[PDB]
Amino acid sequence: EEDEEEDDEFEEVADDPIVMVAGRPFSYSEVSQRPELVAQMTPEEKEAYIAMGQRMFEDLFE
Repeated sequence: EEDEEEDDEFEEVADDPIVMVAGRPFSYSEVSQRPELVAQMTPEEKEAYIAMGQRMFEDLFE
C-alpha cells in the first residue's frame, strides 16, 4: 500500500491496468497482445493506452 515505510504516493492495488478498448474495459496486457483491440481503440483510448505503455518502457537499465 501507500503507507508502507518509505515515502511514496499513487497507491495502486491493481496488477494489470484496465484499459478501455472501443469504450469497454479490458486488461492492458490483453490489449498489448490484441491488435484488433488497439485498432478498435479510439484516438483517446489508443493515445492513453500507448501513453501507458510508453511510460512502462521509459526506464531501462539494459
